[PDB]
Amino acid sequence: GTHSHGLFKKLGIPGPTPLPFLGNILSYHKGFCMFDMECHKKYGKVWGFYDGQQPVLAITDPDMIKTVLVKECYSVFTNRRPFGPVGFMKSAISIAEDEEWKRLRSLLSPTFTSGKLKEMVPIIAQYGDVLVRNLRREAETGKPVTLKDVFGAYSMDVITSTSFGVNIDSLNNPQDPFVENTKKLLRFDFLDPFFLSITVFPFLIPILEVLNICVFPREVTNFLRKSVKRMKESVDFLQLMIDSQNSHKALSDLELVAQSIIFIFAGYETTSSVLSFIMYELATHPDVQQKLQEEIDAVLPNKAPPTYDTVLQMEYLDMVVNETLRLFPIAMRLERVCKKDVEINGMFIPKGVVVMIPSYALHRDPKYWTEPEKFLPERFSKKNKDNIDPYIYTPFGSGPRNCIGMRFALMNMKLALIRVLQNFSFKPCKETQIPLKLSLGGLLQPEKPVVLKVESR
Amino acid sequence: GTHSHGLFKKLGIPGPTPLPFLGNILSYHKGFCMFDMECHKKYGKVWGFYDGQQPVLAITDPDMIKTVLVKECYSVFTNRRPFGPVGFMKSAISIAEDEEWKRLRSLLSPTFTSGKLKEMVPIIAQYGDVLVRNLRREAETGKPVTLKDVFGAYSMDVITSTSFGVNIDSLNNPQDPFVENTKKLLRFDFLDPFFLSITVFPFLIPILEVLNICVFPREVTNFLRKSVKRMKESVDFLQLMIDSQNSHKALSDLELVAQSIIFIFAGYETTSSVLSFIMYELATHPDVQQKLQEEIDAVLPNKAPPTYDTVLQMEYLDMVVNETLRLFPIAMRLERVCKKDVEINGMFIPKGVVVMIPSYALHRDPKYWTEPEKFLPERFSKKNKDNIDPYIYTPFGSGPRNCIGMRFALMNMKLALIRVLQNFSFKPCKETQIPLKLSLGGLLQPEKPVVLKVESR
Amino acid sequence: GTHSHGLFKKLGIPGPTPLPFLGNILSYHKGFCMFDMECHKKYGKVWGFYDGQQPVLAITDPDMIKTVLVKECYSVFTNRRPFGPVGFMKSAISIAEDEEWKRLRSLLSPTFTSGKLKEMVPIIAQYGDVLVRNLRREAETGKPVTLKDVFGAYSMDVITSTSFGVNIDSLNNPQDPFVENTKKLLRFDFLDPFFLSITVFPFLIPILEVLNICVFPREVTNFLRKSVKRMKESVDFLQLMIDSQNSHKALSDLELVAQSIIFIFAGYETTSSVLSFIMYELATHPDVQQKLQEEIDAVLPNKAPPTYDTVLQMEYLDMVVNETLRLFPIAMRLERVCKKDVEINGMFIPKGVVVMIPSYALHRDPKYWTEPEKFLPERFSKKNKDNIDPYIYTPFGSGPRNCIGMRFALMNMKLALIRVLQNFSFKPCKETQIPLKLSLGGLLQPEKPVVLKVESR
Amino acid sequence: GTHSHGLFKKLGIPGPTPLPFLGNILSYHKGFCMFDMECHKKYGKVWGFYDGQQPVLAITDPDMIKTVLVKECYSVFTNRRPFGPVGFMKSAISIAEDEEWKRLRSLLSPTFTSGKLKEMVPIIAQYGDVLVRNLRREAETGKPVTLKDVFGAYSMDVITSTSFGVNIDSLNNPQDPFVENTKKLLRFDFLDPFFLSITVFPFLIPILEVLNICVFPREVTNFLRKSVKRMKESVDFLQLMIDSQNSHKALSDLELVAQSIIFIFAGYETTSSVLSFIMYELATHPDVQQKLQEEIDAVLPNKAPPTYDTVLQMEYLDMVVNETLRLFPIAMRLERVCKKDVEINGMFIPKGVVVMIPSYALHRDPKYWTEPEKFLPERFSKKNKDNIDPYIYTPFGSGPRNCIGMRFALMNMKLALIRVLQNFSFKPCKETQIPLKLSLGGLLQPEKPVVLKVESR
Ligand code: HEM
Ligand code: HEM
Ligand code: HEM
Ligand code: HEM
Ligand SMILES: C/C(=C/COc1c2ccoc2cc2oc(=O)ccc12)CC[C@H](O)C(C)(C)O
Repeated sequence: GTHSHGLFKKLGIPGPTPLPFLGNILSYHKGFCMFDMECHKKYGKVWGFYDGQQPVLAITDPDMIKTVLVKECYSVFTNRRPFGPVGFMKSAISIAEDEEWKRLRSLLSPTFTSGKLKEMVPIIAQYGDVLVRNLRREAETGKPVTLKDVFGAYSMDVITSTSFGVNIDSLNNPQDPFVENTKKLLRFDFLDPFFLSITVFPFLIPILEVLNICVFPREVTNFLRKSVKRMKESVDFLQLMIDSQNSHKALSDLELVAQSIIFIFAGYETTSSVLSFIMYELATHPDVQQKLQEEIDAVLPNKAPPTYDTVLQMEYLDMVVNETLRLFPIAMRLERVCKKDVEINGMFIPKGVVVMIPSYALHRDPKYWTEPEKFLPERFSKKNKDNIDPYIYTPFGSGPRNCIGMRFALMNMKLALIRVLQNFSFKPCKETQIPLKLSLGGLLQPEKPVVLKVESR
Repeated sequence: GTHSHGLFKKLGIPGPTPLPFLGNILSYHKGFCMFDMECHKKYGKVWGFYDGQQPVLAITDPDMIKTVLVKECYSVFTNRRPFGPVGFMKSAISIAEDEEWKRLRSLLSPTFTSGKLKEMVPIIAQYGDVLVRNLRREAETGKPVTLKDVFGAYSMDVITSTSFGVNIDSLNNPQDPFVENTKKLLRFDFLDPFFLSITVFPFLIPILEVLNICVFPREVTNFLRKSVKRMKESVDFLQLMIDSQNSHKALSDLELVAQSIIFIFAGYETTSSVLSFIMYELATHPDVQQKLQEEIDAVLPNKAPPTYDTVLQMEYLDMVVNETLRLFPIAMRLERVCKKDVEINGMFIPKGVVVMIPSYALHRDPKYWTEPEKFLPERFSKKNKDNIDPYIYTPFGSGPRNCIGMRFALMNMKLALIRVLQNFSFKPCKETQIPLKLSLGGLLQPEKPVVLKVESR
Repeated sequence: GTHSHGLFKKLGIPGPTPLPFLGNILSYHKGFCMFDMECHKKYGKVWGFYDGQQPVLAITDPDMIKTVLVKECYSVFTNRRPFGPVGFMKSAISIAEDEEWKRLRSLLSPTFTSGKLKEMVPIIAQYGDVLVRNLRREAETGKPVTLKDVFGAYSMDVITSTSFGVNIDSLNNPQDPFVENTKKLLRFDFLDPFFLSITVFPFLIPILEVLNICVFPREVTNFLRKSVKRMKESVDFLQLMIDSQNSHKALSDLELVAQSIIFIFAGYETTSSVLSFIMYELATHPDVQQKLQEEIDAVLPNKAPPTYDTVLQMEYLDMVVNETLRLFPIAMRLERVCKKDVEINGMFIPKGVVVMIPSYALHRDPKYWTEPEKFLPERFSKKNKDNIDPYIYTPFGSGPRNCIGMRFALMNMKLALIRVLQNFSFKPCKETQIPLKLSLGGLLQPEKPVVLKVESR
Repeated sequence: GTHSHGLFKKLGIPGPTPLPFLGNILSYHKGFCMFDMECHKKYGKVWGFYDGQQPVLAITDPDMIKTVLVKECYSVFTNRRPFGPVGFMKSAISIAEDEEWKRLRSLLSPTFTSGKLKEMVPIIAQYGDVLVRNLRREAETGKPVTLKDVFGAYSMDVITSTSFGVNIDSLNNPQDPFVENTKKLLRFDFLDPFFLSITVFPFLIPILEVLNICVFPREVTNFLRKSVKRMKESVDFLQLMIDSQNSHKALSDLELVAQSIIFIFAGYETTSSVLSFIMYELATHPDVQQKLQEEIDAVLPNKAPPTYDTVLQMEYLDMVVNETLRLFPIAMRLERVCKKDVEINGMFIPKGVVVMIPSYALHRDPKYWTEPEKFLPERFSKKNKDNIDPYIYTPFGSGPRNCIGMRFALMNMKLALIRVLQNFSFKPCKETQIPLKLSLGGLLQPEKPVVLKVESR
């Protein structure tokens, strides 16, 4: 039961010692984030562990991180860890591999350009107003608001109308067929019962794929696949893709449905979780919240509606976002499969190892960050935005295979915050978890949901 | 690839010849019902086929059927075909085996007595009124009603309030947390992609059970399991069970949740489908519908509300129900695992064969029924209700392991029909499928749903 | 990954704490024997552990052992742990279950009677002479003999000629087709790579059975199955079985081949291993060897050939055999599946637990045996053969399902020893492992094989 | 159950229609060879079928064959069909993939050069004499010789002494530890029970690999792996490899054991089967046998021993060998996995299709061969050795990935024949199967083994 459990002692790379079959997964009982810090402390800058029989080589040196993520990306480190069972979602850009991915990353890049984004801002802006009106209704009546629902509803109101042209007040219309399905599109908990069973028996993935079982539910996907058929057959992501097949080989039909779904998956709980973390930090730091409220009113006098250009104007906002993402990189880790034998920056890495960059832990490394547990938006000021190594702070990853939706994600979250801070202020409650505790699960998210008092300005 | 594909040629039992691995499942392309008639025609009164490597021995002789279902039930033919993956639903009475089942069938029988049923009629009767008001709203406005929704909603309005004490206008409140889950509780299509893959690779069931995959969704069950915890901790099925553990070993906690779930599963789409089939036949036979409307008004003058006793009074109603069930035994087949070697009525049956009684086909046998394709409620008159062999007409099966919910099912459906016929009459539409065609799937149900015109009296 | 890992803490039974998926198997790294002593020491007289997800309840009280092995044998504890993949060897008496086993234990019992055995002694006796002549050839030339080969060859020379009528000097004819196959029939190492993988993924057994993979090699079995066809079609086990189908249902054809194979498996390495252990103890205790040589010459003056009756006459011989089996019960454990819920001697045992009696450890319990590490044949004298509890000393198990081949095994080993001690004396070598160390594997057998000097008398 | 069973109807490529799960394997009941001719007849020059869910695209045009085997070999068609479970034999040159294979094909090519072969001829020649003396012993006594044993023994006598330096008269020493193992190294019957079960459930391969089950037996490999350790640590293949790691990365240790094993596998039953087929054809064509006997005596007057150079001198010999290989290409098919999307000679081939060249059938195509059922060595005369398309006659395949052992195989077989024809003549028997019938199994080999009369000259 120990296939390749000698690999790291052989190469002389240090690490914790594995059990048979389980490898090191018993050590995930405190989450990846906590597991990654301990190993950074113990074994220094490079170590290895086993997810089952799967060797994983952690790296924390920025020259070496760059070679993985940037330089040898097309040659050696092109794909993320095999992830299954996936069905037709094998065509989604984030699961596809090698040349199929390159084709798709090309076919979809001109959809995430600044120009196309600047054209999407009016759509996104309209569900800001929906959010505020869904918030004043919460704030008028004395009652502690649970952010995850009001924000979770907002990330939906945008995902839909930006990648299908569908305009829903999902909070107020929780039953439009569309709203049920797409809310079943949550990020995957890789320490939940199933995915841990996949790591111990990845020989079961082919079995599951054959049994037509999918991690992307077999019923959600069936609804959207035809719903797009009704859309196609009659300034958003779906349209910009339909264009990119009125010309690599143009995006097929099913290939298009796959991207739209993977966009929801990659965008829904990511955005919602970060918006929450930001409001938690503004609430538990009233000075920061006021300084930002003041910067918002300056650029936008008279509760003016935010634009693409006035969003890019506001620097304290940028610093708050970026500092929140430093504390809470909701990906936790970046990973690439090493598909040859290589020697990068003087270390031999055998074929088939998963190379892993422990973001969460590097973002909270005392060796690159002073007082790294503190919400301190000033590390990202124009004065200090220079002593920050872009291969240590990677909330969206780096390289050709980084977050294709980064500018969208950051513009989306910034408009929300702008309109919400314009109108309301956020004070803690007694029930607000202080200090916040992170779920020991496989998702970077708060143990207990964030609830705060909302008052109107 | 042919383990035991010689068994039936060895014993001298005739049948169609199997492919390797698939056995005879390619022959299910016209549904079990159509497959069963052909084999009855061809090979006579006893034949054998293979579901994968699983031999199944069909029988159509009533002395022999009785031995299986009645006599040697506890000794030889106690359990239905192994059905998985099931998780904790292995404790449901209909999936449990041998002594566990006997314990449960005992612990739950005094819940389906006439006395307890007669006490449940007022509850059931109240969602009759909900049904009619949900129907007049359909009938006031000129528009063809699709029965499956108005009736499907009714079977829900009763399942809930009779096995949990929860009172929902599920049609008008399609969002009460309770209504979403319990509507995901549909009968299993055993010719759908998954269950056919189970028949070819039943060696995959243990794998699925270990991966914590369930045929009873892992999320529906999680909602109900605690929802009962809130119910327990503060004249219906749930209460009568809570009593039966204030005393075999009293029903455990989880064992109770299992029964309530299996009741929904066994009762929801069964009832809805039969109510539809009955309305289809009343609509396409206006003479029968009028004769029954007339019998209803007699017993219940002035749109009087039906009672337990006036339901049992109405004989034409009984004949319509029973004749509909003859045409549409929504189970199609009865099955028992042969758990020893035996010789019943002079035939050797080896251990491990699935013995199967082809209800649908026997109900439409020209050899026991004249003009067996015709809706003819008079075969069930007190004059002819005698020339009917109870081992040929088995819409609820026979023996210790027949439908524990039979009197409930028949009383439930009869109250619906009574109140609906009192107030409305049902005429076809142009879009009404005539003749009705049965879905070639694994469920006895109409290809196209039943839509009819509803007019008010 | 912890299905039923709470069962023993729930019932209040103590034990070591399990890892997920692995249960306690990491604790088998010192063999079952050493694992069983520690648990006897620690948790007292009853404890529980997990082979994967499989709970196993150890018991060491003789009233309770008797209920399991003797009283409730037909009712509750009929079968040994499911053992697979087995193919047609599911018909072997030792793997078959419930009524199939009862049928076979009946059909084969009159083959292991004293009368039939007494008729087999001349056959067995002839390969005594073959053994001695294969030994004098070893002893004439100065060279340390490795017992396992000379004895292993003898157990073969008897297995063949007693269950097929085939007369081979397997040592001198190591190529007769028959000799190759039947030497591939070794007892199963349940801590070897494969069987440990079965305990962690017993959901893989059905898969293996379907892939036609067998633990009883698919080629050895193919040779014997037809070799018996040539035998049948033209005073030993094969003949006595062919008779028992010239009359429960008479033994089928394949059922007969299965028993003959399972006899080889159960008899080959068992006998060889015990004969070795006995010679080791005679060699490292020269007083015992001389006292037995002297008893042999008395009963059999002049190197007389042993008979059935003079074998039963020799009591010191009996004591040496029985005391060797106390130190080395080559089964180590006895096991029965608990197939209902029960309460035996005031302990609840849930359905599906494997109940296990730790022979090796009880035989070396200081609480029933003084100086239990010492070879002391006198504990079995007619004076002390009474203070010995037959449910503590179970080298062949007890009850209806004990070793059907016991009298044969004991008569077989005794004739070997008699003829070998008549002619030779056995002195250690420098290379003789002293003290003997037991293999930490899954078989009770010496780490290093036994080599001793043989000199002629 | 029909993943990608539409691919060939979609692309417009014709073929037989598949069953679910089985694809077309029911059509293998007459062997690949017979299946391939029918499809060549029916669908013309390009067709498609399914091995399970695995699409296979047959091609029979020589420009297109060349692109697959020669041109786009490194780019598109580098590997043979995934074949498992393989364990460490994944390092054998013939199973390894992509760059690992290129490394190995380089590291091992200078071992199959003419120069190295010419140095191996004296070794090979010595077991010619062993063969003849093992043959005169057969021919002196009047008795029909079964070629497969005398020749099978010869191919062993050479495999050993050319790839390990071990000199065995395996016929006369059938027990040297070495001889038992290496005779268990037979070519794989891909229509036997197991491998057909692999084609239907290739999702079971990962399971088997994890269970440590190997198609290259787990015991044969264990013997050789250490036997080489004794060899290494103290003019043949093993030595030439030990050199090639006294310098791509030099051949590792285990990588060397793997090649030696794969050499036995690729060389043992191949050579034996072809030598038989040649003797069958010489015996059933006495004119050819005499004309070759006469050519042998010319070049080698006085039963002179054959040399490397006099072997290359004899042209009728070449024609007999080459014409036998035309009738019996013991590979039957060549295959390459299509690892991108491509268009070769104007046909689109999707990623993941197995491209297959049906050698056996092309060699017996009436469209490239007149009277293609006839043993006619003259088609290979220097006059006609030109009208023969090297992509139609491919008994060793073509391209960078053709038979690395071709010159060895052809020199080996030619020396055997030379020395055997020098001394003996071969006449049929009454028991000689005439006409020869090919086994309908998955190996190209005679149904009934070849037996002929051997007389001495
Ligand atoms: C706060 C919000 C978000 C965060 C923190 C985030 C973060 C990330 C990270 C860390 C990765 C892995 C990159 C790598 O491997 O280096 C990733 C990949 C990706 N994200 Fe985002 N993301 C967010 C929102 C979005 C949105 C709105 C989209 C909309 C299209 C999106 C689409 C994707 C895609 C398609 C990939 C995979 C791209 C590829 O594999 O080529 N994400 N994201
Ligand atoms: C028209 C409505 C229904 C029909 C036609 C129907 C029919 C059947 C049939 C044919 C069986 C198999 C019996 C056998 O194997 O002989 C069965 C079993 C069963 N039904 Fe019904 N049923 C209906 C409604 C219900 C309802 C309302 C319940 C509510 C509790 C219920 C609970 C069960 C249970 C628990 C079993 C299995 C009992 C056991 O295995 O011991 N069914 N039903
Ligand atoms: C020193 C030699 C032997 C020893 C120590 C030995 C010991 C054992 C033990 C401990 C068991 C388990 C009994 C139980 O579960 O209580 C057993 C079962 C069995 N043994 Fe022996 N045995 C020996 C030789 C033989 C021989 C020569 C045969 C020849 C037929 C044989 C045939 C069997 C069979 C068939 C069973 C299973 C019976 C059943 O399951 O009903 N054994 N043996
Ligand atoms: C009559 C005897 C033989 C015949 C007919 C034969 C035929 C073949 C064929 C058809 C192939 C597939 C080539 C392709 O895919 O194009 C092959 C591959 C191969 N053969 Fe032979 N062979 C014979 C003897 C040998 C011998 C003696 C060796 C000794 C080393 C050998 C080693 C190999 C190897 C290693 C491969 C795979 C090479 C690679 O995949 O790169 N074969 N053979
Ligand atoms: C190496 C990884 C990177 C995560 O890349 C994403 C992220 C990260 C946050 O949200 C995302 C949405 C995405 O959507 C997509 O389609 C594709 C990628 C994606 C896996 C992260 C695992 O959880 C853990 C903690 C076990 O390593």
